[PDB]
Amino acid sequence: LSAEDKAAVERSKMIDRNLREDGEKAAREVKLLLLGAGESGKSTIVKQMKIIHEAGYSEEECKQYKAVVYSNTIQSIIAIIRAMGRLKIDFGDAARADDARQLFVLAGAAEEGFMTAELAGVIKRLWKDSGVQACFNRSREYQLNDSAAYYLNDLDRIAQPNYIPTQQDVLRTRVKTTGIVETHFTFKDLHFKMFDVGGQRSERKKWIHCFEGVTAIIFCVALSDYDLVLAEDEEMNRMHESMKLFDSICNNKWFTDTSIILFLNKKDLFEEKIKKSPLTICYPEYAGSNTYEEAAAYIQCQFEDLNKRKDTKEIYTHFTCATDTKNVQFVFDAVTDVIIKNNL
Amino acid sequence: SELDQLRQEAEQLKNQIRDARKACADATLSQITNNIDPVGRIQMRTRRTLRGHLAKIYAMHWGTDSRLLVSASQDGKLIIWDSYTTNKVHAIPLRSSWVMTCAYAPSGNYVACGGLDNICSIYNLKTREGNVRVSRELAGHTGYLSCCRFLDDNQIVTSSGDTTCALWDIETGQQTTTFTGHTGDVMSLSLAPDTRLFVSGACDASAKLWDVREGMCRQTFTGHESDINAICFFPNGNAFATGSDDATCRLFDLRADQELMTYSHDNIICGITSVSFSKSGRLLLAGYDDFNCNVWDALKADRAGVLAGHDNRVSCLGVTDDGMAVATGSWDSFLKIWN
Amino acid sequence: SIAQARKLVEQLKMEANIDRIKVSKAAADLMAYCEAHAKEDPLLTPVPASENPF
Ligand SMILES: Nc1nc2c(ncn2[C@@H]2O[C@H](COP(=O)(O)OP(=O)(O)O)[C@@H](O)[C@H]2O)c(=O)[nH]1
Repeated sequence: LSAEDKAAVERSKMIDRNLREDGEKAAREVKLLLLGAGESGKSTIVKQMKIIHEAGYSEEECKQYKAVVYSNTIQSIIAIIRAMGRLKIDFGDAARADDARQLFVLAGAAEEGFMTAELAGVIKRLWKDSGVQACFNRSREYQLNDSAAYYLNDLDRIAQPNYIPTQQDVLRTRVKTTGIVETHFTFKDLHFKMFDVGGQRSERKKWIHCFEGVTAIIFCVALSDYDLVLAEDEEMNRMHESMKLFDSICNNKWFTDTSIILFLNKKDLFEEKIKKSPLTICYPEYAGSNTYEEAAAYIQCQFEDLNKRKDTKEIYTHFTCATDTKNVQFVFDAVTDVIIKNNL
Repeated sequence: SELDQLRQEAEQLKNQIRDARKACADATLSQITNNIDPVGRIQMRTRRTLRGHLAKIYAMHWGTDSRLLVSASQDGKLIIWDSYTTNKVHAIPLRSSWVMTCAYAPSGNYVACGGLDNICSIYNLKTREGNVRVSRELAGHTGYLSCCRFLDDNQIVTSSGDTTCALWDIETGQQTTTFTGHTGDVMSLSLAPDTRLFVSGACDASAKLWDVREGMCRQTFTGHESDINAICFFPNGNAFATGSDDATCRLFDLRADQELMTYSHDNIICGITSVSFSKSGRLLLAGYDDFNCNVWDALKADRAGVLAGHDNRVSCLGVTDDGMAVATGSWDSFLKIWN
Repeated sequence: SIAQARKLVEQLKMEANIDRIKVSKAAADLMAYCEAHAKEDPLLTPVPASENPF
């Protein structure tokens, strides 16, 4: 009672000061939660924020993706070849059959990225083949990686002995993470906090409320999934599952005061796909013209329509190509502004 | 062929466990208690309020000394409080604020936490060099860390959203044992008194018994109509209580291998976030979604009262080893000590 | 297939072949333990309100 035990009370006071200052710093930062199905682009937007608003990637960090690049590469070629079996597609040149076997021989189990002169040639022979190409064109009929062609077309560069992933290579890589991914950056005078709970494959129900009160959500959508299914339910359309998700997220009680920002991503892939495939596949009752403008607009209207508090909340749609830094740079800037004009 | 022996063998194996239980069901905990003098209704008042967390608090844990306690809030800080002087002994800067759990080591030497980062961070409170930085990051889980409990400075168990619990060697940061078995996110785990074994509540609406040394599931308890977020051992170690989304708390007996009682009441439909027993085990304390902590007669199954003093939900409970006081954590960022 | 089934069977065996007890014994025992320490519990017994801890 009243003496030297007061030495701790001043430390207690010191601690509070730190809490205070920090808590103040914590009250003027922008928190963005990325959401949306797998493969929608969340991860890329995250990496974009690091190339645009922060250090980008140093030769050091870059060489540390060299394996994933090779892995993705191999993973991609294998999936296509396998895809030829299910689709009953031949090789343009029969000698490829041997290469296919060697692909699997060399490409051992999941160690890491191998990349040898022998394996490089093999993959190059396969990718170049007309049947493989014929199959690649039907990537809508099976699960296929989006950066397949990206890496495969650049096999010569990638395969090089002294190769080093470029920031693009890094951006195009898709690594499966299970923990929450987070990134910070300062931009336009404010500090930012962006998180991706993509790989957090668990019961959403348990942790969702942890984000109640985020500044805003950026919900990504893969426009090109309109003609894709789910290799598990078969009948379930991917574009539909995303909408269900959106409906859930959009009208979610925890997000009642949060700004919603749809990123209708993969517009570049959609632009090419819509020529070939009718939106009618995804939306049977679609009587519009099968053109980018009308089709893209239809989809936009479908998701925004899900919003039930239409008079209470506003959906800030933006069309993107997450792999384009310039495009991401610009859109984010419009996002940032809407954000301040809307809130702060 | 041979696949049938196994299948058939399995099918019947369940029945016997079932029937065996049915067999032992000669009476009810309630009937045999019906005559006891009821606790009546005793009251509690807040003796302390710990202020210092900004965000919601998701977990707290009393130190074996019954005075100090940790608390994890998603404000990125573990604050180690002095429940007596209310002094902040520590504020640990988390490398990831998505903390869902915190544990205080029996020796008051360490403290642990983790969450959406899927890691169990061990903090050595004795950094003679000065203050604290992470000592060990126990990584292996592929789902959020829902709970963790040190056995002793050398070992700690963790439950995870990836449906498993595990035993780790702190000294080396390696994973000792993988307790597979639950088919749903493991929300809570409870260390038996002798730290010999533990139980875990999950989203598959089942609790389980595990042999720490043997690393396998002994018994499996069912009955909850929804997820289980809290699990707690009856002081003697031959029973335990579980908290659930189905708005109920339940007492299960180990030796009898089944549920003895359900603690429910109409006009109470929110989920339970935390459970705890009084020093004697007569009272069962459950932290509720509706900002309150409800107190029940662990033997009689009625409401002995309720602790109201929170503005957001009660997310975590805590009874001192000396049974002297109760602690409550809340989404409202405050912690209270009740007597 | 076989490897999984066997893994299950052996687990079932583990829970099935255990030393069980009847409720009344189990129940009474708990009721017992409670009534046993009923005095050594500060949250039941409004202990010497003087200065102890809080
Ligand atoms: N062509 C193209 N590729 C994209 C686009 N957005 C992302 N990607 C790729 O499609 C795949 C999935 O993206 P990712 O960000 O990994 O999705 P997440 O699973 O939601 O994180 C990756 O190969 C990305 O590089 C886009 O707009 N166009």
